[PDB]
Amino acid sequence: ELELTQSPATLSVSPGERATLSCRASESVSSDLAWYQQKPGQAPRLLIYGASTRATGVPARFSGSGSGAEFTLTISSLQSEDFAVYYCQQYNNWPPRYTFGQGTRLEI
Amino acid sequence: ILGFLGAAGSTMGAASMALTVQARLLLSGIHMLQLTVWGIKQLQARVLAVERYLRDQQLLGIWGCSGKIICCTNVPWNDSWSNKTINEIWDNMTWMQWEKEIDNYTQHIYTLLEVSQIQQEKNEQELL
Amino acid sequence: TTTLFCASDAKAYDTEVHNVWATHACVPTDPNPQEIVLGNVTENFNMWKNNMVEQMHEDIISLWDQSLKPCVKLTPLCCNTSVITQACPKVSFEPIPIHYCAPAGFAILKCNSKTFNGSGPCTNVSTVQCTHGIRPVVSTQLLLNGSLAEEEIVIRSENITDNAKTIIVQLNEAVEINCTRPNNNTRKSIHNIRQAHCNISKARWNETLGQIVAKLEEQFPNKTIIFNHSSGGDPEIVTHSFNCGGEFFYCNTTPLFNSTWNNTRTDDYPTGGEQNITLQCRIKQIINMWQGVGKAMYAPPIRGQIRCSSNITGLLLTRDGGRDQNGTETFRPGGGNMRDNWRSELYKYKVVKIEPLGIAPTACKRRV
Amino acid sequence: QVQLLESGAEVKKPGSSVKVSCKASGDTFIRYSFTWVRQAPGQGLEWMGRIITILDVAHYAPHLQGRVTITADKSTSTVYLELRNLRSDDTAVYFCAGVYEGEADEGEYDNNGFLKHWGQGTLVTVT
Amino acid sequence: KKVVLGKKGDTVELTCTASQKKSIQFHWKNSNQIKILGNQGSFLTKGPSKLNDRADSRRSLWDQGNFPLIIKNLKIEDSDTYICEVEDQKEEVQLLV
Ligand SMILES: *[C@@H]1O[C@H](CO)[C@@H](O[C@@H]2O[C@H](CO)[C@@H](O[C@@H]3O[C@H](CO)[C@@H](O)[C@H](O[C@H]4O[C@H](CO)[C@@H](O)[C@H](O)[C@@H]4O[C@H]4O[C@H](CO)[C@@H](O)[C@H](O)[C@@H]4O)[C@@H]3O)[C@H](O)[C@H]2NC(C)=O)[C@H](O)[C@H]1NC(C)=O
Ligand SMILES: *[C@@H]1O[C@H](CO)[C@@H](O[C@@H]2O[C@H](CO)[C@@H](O)[C@H](O)[C@H]2NC(C)=O)[C@H](O)[C@H]1NC(C)=O
Ligand SMILES: *[C@@H]1O[C@H](CO)[C@@H](O[C@@H]2O[C@H](CO)[C@@H](O)[C@H](O)[C@H]2NC(C)=O)[C@H](O)[C@H]1NC(C)=O
Ligand SMILES: *[C@@H]1O[C@H](CO)[C@@H](O[C@@H]2O[C@H](CO)[C@@H](O)[C@H](O)[C@H]2NC(C)=O)[C@H](O)[C@H]1NC(C)=O
Ligand SMILES: *[C@@H]1O[C@H](CO)[C@@H](O[C@@H]2O[C@H](CO)[C@@H](O)[C@H](O)[C@H]2NC(C)=O)[C@H](O)[C@H]1NC(C)=O
Ligand SMILES: *[C@@H]1O[C@H](CO)[C@@H](O[C@@H]2O[C@H](CO)[C@@H](O)[C@H](O)[C@H]2NC(C)=O)[C@H](O)[C@H]1NC(C)=O
Ligand SMILES: *[C@@H]1O[C@H](CO)[C@@H](O[C@@H]2O[C@H](CO)[C@@H](O)[C@H](O)[C@H]2NC(C)=O)[C@H](O)[C@H]1NC(C)=O
Ligand SMILES: *[C@@H]1O[C@H](CO)[C@@H](O[C@@H]2O[C@H](CO)[C@@H](O)[C@H](O)[C@H]2NC(C)=O)[C@H](O)[C@H]1NC(C)=O
Ligand SMILES: *[C@@H]1O[C@H](CO)[C@@H](O[C@@H]2O[C@H](CO)[C@@H](O)[C@H](O)[C@H]2NC(C)=O)[C@H](O)[C@H]1NC(C)=O
Ligand SMILES: *[C@@H]1O[C@H](CO)[C@@H](O)[C@H](O)[C@H]1NC(C)=O
Ligand SMILES: *[C@@H]1O[C@H](CO)[C@@H](O)[C@H](O)[C@H]1NC(C)=O
Ligand SMILES: *[C@@H]1O[C@H](CO)[C@@H](O)[C@H](O)[C@H]1NC(C)=O
Repeated sequence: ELELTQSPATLSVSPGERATLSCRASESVSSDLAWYQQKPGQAPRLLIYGASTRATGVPARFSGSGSGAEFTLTISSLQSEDFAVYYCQQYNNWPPRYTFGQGTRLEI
Repeated sequence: ILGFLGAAGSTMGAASMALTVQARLLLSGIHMLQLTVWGIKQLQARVLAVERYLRDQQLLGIWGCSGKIICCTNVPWNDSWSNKTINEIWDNMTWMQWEKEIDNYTQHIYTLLEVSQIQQEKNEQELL
Repeated sequence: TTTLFCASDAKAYDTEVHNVWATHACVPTDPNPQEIVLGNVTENFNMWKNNMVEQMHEDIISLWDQSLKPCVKLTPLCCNTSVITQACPKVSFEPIPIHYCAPAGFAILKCNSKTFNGSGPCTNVSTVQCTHGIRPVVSTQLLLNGSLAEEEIVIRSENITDNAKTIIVQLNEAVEINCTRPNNNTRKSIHNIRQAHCNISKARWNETLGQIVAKLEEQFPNKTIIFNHSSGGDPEIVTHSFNCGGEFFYCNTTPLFNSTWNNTRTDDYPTGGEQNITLQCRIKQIINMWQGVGKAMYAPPIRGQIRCSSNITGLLLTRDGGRDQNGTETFRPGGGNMRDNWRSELYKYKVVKIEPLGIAPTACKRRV
Repeated sequence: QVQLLESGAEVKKPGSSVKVSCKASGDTFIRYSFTWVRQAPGQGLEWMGRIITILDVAHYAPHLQGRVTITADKSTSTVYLELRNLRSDDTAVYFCAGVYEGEADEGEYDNNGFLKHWGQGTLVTVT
Repeated sequence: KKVVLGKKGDTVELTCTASQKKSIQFHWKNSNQIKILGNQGSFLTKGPSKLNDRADSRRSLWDQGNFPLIIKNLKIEDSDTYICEVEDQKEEVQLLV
């Protein structure tokens, strides 16, 4: 069925650098992606809505795009508070089925 | 075969006269689905009209009227059915109006016609 | 009673709902139907008891269930609730006229009297195999794209004085109503998109209402005619309901019905010179079904431009009790269901069969 | 803007059921749809299911269809998750998340998949 | 007729029935023939009565031939004769508050 394959989840990046994250689908997905930022002990807050829309209260640093089965996220001028586990989720199926991602960590 | 549809609205008397006139003149000699779907439906309509006609022509044998359009009887009018005169009903009424006037007596009459036919057939066979 | 068959000018290649349905449901129309005008024939046509209506109703439901599939369909059953979930593709949806035709051995009588209001003797009767085509439009308050009266607006109430029945007045003139979406206006609410606007010529509306009140005044000669909005009820009745494509629209008709004519004059419109009565409309995802009791949800709106172009051809008006009124009658547009919409279209036709065997007394005797 | 609040922690014997909940507050309950997520150790944000509050309808992940019931109490703005036939495999932090559906009350519900208002997470274990 | 008495702001279930379980159109009217509540196909409609803000009906029972008028928050002024119009027959119940 629909599955989500992410990047290695060990992304070595310095603060101030632009991190690149990815989200690959096993099946085509429309702009039905949600990108989340998980910190230990924290809610996995939504930062990008619908593959590309800032979800509100989200820095411009955090942005992305995509279509079909290939989507990406980049984080410009990465801050230390952004070294979170990122998730990509997909809700394009109906009756609902959610691809909930795997989780990628930025490292240094 | 119901060429009498155009007679609707005429009186019973008038309808009879019209047929006699016509009878004398006739006797004396005086885009593909749109075509084939309807071709079949028109033939079905015409074949059915023939079949109902033949059926009725034989069903009427039970009253001794087989093979006829008009058949005369040996059962009198009882006047309970209707007390109008012959001219009143034949000249001032259409067939539909007439049928409505007596549509609750048809089974009575049909029964009587069957019965008199049976007795007549019996009488002939007894005499022979 | 027999079952009529349908015919339509189906195209069957545009993958539209009505053409797809018609492809297998209906036959081609008759390219050369005949009509026989009868002479001195009077026939009683009772539009309220015309069984053709129920047959039309069943075919339309099948068309809808085979096409506009909701994401969620809720059917109460007595009293639990059964939920059906389906794929929710959008489909093209534009009505095609459908003709009904008699099976072999049957014929349809047509009432050709332009002044006949129904429920009684029609003095001009002709016979056909097929009716004209009727567009299966589903709507409330203002019925759309129907036939027009030959000369005058006609009230066809079963009973003018009952107050539990509709007026279903048909018009002798269509009034265009143009409903459009504010294309490319994308705005979202937070913790809009679903909007449309309908424009009605005010001149046509004014003329139409003046003529309608004149007829209502004839029925109610000592009273003022006042119009109002609904008293409450389900949104499908309170507002005007229609659909185009997969979109279900609800329009606020209040601007059309706040007048009071008495001396055939209201000044309800201040000669506003706007020339347009405009309605505020919304597009909904969760609607009440018209198909018996139940509720259904459809997928969210199409991202581009949506337009509807319709002919107002009649009003499913109702009237208040009137028992406690003094010199005034109140009318309200809220109302209608689907059977009423078809009665307003099928009133002209009746299906009968000839029974060729009859009896009459005469002067002949059979020889025995 | 629902200040979705988490419930307490639980421990059950395997084969047992657990019922947990979240309280929505500060807005109309009916205008938010809710889903449940299970953050099992070492896993991602596993989806359990979804509930629609305007239409009392719910959908579940296939592996949980015979094990999970999601319901709601419209009068207490409470979202509930009931999981049966518990296994050690189900040890996880469980939580709700809300989705805003503007004007759902009037029939304008969108049924979006964007989870913005999250509970805090409650640990459920077995023993 | 049937007579039902309630008190103050409580609720009453007044009923009409049919032998024909087909959701056949019916209406409720007060003693002055003012429409209160009725059915138009699948949809519920209300009349301009004092009860529009109080009246409802069990829609789920319409196909069972049961067409009740349920009035919440009764007012003393609501005491009246209520008339059922179902199919052709009429039935009556008096409501006292
Ligand atoms: C009364 O009768 C009149 C006619 O006699 C009916 O009016 C017709 O209503 C239909 C309703 O759709 C309307 O059809 C549209 O015509 C447009 C003309 O070019 C088409 O372009 C349009 O097709 C698009 O929209 C459809 C909406 O469902 C899609 O299904 C379809 O695939 C097309 O969609 C593409 O384009 C849109 C553009 O925004 C895009 O967003 C989509 O993603 C996709 O790319 C329809 O065919 C007719 O034109 C109307 N006729 C007239 C004269 O206006 C009227 O509705 C009847 N009244 C009632 C109540 O039924
Ligand atoms: C019944 O009404 C029809 C409809 O008008 C009349 O027949 C039509 O009359 C118009 C007049 O211009 C002709 O153009 C049509 O061709 C006629 N139609 C047919 C089928 O003949 C009809 O004559 C009226 N009949 C009666 C008995 O009054
Ligand atoms: C048409 O409407 C009128 C008025 O509503 C009906 O008249 C009422 O009929 C009932 C039958 O018993 C009488 O008790 C009422 O007193 C009548 N009302 C008035 C004002 O006299 C009339 O019966 C309706 N027509 C049909 C066929 O029902
Ligand atoms: C319906 O009529 C209204 C009348 O106001 C139209 O609104 C006007 O549209 C023009 C188009 O450029 C604007 O310049 C005017 O300012 C608008 N008027 C107002 C008061 O805003 C409306 O567009 C019409 N509807 C449609 C579908 O055209
Ligand atoms: C609805 O849209 C149609 C088509 O754009 C309008 O039709 C035009 O109306 C004017 C009025 O005189 C005519 O001159 C034009 O020729 C019509 N256009 C066409 C293509 O025939 C219609 O008026 C609009 N309706 C409303 C209520 O505004
Ligand atoms: C239709 O729109 C009118 C506005 O044009 C709504 O009526 C208004 O309701 C508010 C509520 O307090 C009143 O203050 C306004 O004076 C009302 N305006 C008018 C013109 O009556 C109306 O409720 C809407 N109706 C529907 C069915 O949506
Ligand atoms: C439309 O009907 C409403 C009833 O729903 C009328 O409003 C009432 O008007 C009287 C006049 O004194 C008030 O006492 C009532 O309280 C009003 N009722 C409500 C619910 O507001 C309204 O006036 C009618 N409008 C027209 C144009 O006839
Ligand atoms: C009925 O309602 C409509 C709108 O809800 C009113 O018409 C508009 O009134 C405003 C008031 O300034 C005018 O500017 C508009 O031009 C009017 N519309 C049109 C098309 O002229 C209408 O006056 C109300 N009528 C009554 C009798 O209450
Ligand atoms: C009444 O509403 C109609 C809605 O179409 C107006 O017609 C539009 O007017 C704008 C003005 O620029 C034109 O650009 C549109 O093309 C017109 N629409 C159509 C379909 O032709 C109409 O003008 C309005 N009436 C008045 C007096 O403003
Ligand atoms: C016209 O409508 C009235 C309404 O009561 C009805 O009585 C009358 O008979 C109708 N016309 C005909 C020809 O029946
Ligand atoms: C309707 O148009 C006519 C045209 O002369 C006008 O006299 C009348 O006042 C207008 N409106 C009403 C509601 O009377
Ligand atoms: C409205 O009636 C006119 C009359 O000729 C017709 O041309 C027009 O197409 C009709 N509009 C609709 C929507 O059917």
